[PDB]
Amino acid sequence: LGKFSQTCYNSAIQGSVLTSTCERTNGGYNTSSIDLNSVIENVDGSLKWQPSNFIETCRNTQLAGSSELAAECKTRAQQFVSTKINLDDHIANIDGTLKYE
Amino acid sequence: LGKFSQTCYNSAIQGSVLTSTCERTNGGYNTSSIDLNSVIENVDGSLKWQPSNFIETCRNTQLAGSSELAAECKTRAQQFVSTKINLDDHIANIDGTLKYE
Repeated sequence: LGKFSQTCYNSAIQGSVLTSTCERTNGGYNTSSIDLNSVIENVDGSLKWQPSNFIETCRNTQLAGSSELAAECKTRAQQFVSTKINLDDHIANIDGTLKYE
Repeated sequence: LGKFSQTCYNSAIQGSVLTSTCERTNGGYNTSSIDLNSVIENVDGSLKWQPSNFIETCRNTQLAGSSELAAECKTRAQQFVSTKINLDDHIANIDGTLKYE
């Protein structure tokens, strides 16, 4: 998996975003970015791999009620099942701004 | 923790982003957004809490070499330590575009 560095150049990291110019199959290049915040997590001071998002394996995300995030997500078996999570668990209103805690 | 829904309204989810209009302490409101992709992960078809990013607890992120993400991250003890992770582990160049896998 991975190995982007072998066929890209001018890579850079700003905040949580990686940007790089990479070779296309038919030749030529393309510059793109990827937000890692959603991949990499801090576990007791050490950066560890998680998934890079959940939107890559889940679809039809919706706000159910006033604080429930609902979606259809893929299982290890590659099948979609219904799931939900209460955003009130960790999303707070800090003086008018939504913040994770 | 959390409980944003109690003092906000007009909440909505689009993709991985939650947007809501929330009450400020001094009165009045503010509309803000938060990208959950970095919080919530899909574990075998079930949405689970992770952290919402790593940029909230890590600082001085830098690209070391051609594929290493380096940063100073907080431990459980609230102290900053040096850490790094090889982005080549999971970031690939798919026909010119950076993608997690």
